[PDB]
Amino acid sequence: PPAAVLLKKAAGIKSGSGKPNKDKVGKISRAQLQEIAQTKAADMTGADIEAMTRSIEGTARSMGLVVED
Amino acid sequence: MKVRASVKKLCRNCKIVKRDGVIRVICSAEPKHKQRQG
Amino acid sequence: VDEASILVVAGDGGNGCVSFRREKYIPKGGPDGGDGGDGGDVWMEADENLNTLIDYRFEKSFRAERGQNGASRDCTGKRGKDVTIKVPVGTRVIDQGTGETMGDMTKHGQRLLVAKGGWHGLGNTRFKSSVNRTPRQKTNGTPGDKRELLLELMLLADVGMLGMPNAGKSTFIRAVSAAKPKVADYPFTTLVPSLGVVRMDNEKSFVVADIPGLIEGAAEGAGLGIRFLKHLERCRVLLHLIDIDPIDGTDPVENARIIISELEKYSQDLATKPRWLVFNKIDLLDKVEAEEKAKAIAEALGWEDKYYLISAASGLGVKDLCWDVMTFIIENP
Amino acid sequence: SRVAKAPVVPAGVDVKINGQVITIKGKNGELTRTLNDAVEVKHADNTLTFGPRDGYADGWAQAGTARALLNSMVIGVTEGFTKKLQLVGVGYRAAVKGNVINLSLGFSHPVDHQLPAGITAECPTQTEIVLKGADKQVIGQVAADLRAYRRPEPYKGKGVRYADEVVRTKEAKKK
RNA sequence: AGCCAGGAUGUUGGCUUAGAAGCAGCCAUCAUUUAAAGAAAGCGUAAUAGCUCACUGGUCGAGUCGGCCUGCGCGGAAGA
Repeated sequence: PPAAVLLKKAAGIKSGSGKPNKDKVGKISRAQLQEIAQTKAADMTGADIEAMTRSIEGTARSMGLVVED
Repeated sequence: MKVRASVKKLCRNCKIVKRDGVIRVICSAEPKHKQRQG
Repeated sequence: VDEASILVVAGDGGNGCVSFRREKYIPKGGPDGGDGGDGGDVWMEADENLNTLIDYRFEKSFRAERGQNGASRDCTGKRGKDVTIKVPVGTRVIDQGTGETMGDMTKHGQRLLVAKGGWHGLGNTRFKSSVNRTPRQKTNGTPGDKRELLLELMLLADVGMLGMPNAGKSTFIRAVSAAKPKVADYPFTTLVPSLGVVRMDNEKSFVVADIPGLIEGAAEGAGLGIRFLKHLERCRVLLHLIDIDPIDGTDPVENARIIISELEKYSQDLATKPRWLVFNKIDLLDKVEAEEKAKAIAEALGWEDKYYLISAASGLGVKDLCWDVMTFIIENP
Repeated sequence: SRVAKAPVVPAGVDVKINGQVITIKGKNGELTRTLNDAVEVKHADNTLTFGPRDGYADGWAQAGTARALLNSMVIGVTEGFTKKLQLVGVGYRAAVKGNVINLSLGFSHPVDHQLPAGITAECPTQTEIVLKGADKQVIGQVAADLRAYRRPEPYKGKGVRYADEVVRTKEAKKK
């Protein structure tokens, strides 16, 4: 499961905005995000835990999902 | 080929080759475009 | 897919005599000779091939002749002319001016004239009432033909195959045809579709036309996409593929009802006209079973739109029938 | 530049100086000559040096050329680039039959041409032809003439192409 | 100029659309990895993918890349 997919499933909306990030549809908790970043940590070629957190936060922010616990 | 007193490359799949008093614009991708004179 | 409306113009009127009679002996005469031009009309020709893209050309429509004058050495001038129009692969003719259809075909080698002319210049004699002296004229009235014609291929080229996500249209047309599939091009304000040639086993061949670009079946919801899907639904004849094998994935009975119902829903008239059903995946059948089912579905419709067969097998009058559906598509509303 | 003023030549290859004829001699190929019109030949025999004979401004046009031409003679007498000449399409002859080959389109006359040296061939195939190298110019000019007896036709791409690949299915979208 | 590459990784971001996920249309165009690698220009693909590549390290190893103004030439250039 992608980070992109996994944050939409956790936020509970399956569709995006008509304009993502200039419009939001849902929001996604840093609790979900941290754990998805850990699963997707594996799939990364990252050097640290923070690396994964930013990469998965960056995927939430652009699909029109807020990033906020 | 066509009769044209203006030379300038149309796409980058025109490249400008100068054979003296005629200047073509044939390129590998598109030798579709072609000029005569110049 | 697109359907188009052409503006065709023919020749036009003269340009009257500028003339004086010239003599070394006697000083100046009047006008001799006169005007010039006139102009023919619009005609239509119907063709099997295309096989020189002159519709991916297009320049912006059909233009023709302006008249003449002459003066050296006491002259008039000649006429204009008729314009004729070619399409890729059959057309059914209508004129926005009549608002209706004239000839009904996509029958090739069928021509029809939409006829007018009588364009004239302004000559010296026009002004005359037997008193006037108008030696110098060079002048024209009239505009050459104007009519908006409406051409439709009957489209995507004549027939448009509209499957479903179980389809396999090209493979079956190749099996049923010792004829090659072409990539066709047409006078479209959209992308230009894939063409597949059909054998009519008479030492003539006809083509059937399938989904924009690679196939997807219209029912699936994409023709190559929503845009394509919009190009694809336009064809006057729509074809219904099923896999009349025991398999179809969405079962044949169910599939047939859903496609036939959606076409009815859309227009019952389309079901009742020479729109076809084409039974396919008979590359998994020997066509004695396929034939029965093709024939039952067809008859059960309770109207004209019976069965076509595509993908080869048997000889139960089947080759004749394949040719017959194509003939029926050709005869046109 | 960095090639019209930037020059080695082993012992297997040796040179016979002339004013802008570069005559090379060597092994597997010798007695090879190519001329310019505006270069002095400086000897070195370790890649010979070039530039204007007297002072010209076309003399470095000629220097980089003479450079590469020298070098092409070097490669030539160790066999040059032409080493094949294929053709797309089947049902068309293209085997080697001695010095003559044959070619078809349903041709009502043989289509063939003899082989001089420096481009000798033999294949077991009617699709591929395996030629021989020699002086880079020489082989290339005769290599062209071969393919020229039916240049590529692109609707399926058939038609005898050069030593290089010069075919593309650059169809007119029609069949 | 050219050449070796990395060409990764969340990731092929999403809407639209079955698939339009750098490159139809509409909007994001964030972030990681390392001496280096753009949510990615074009080709190509409905669109991705791919293909190559502005991105960026190494290599060959030293000067080099575009503007500004200017002299004198050139093409443009068909008639009994």
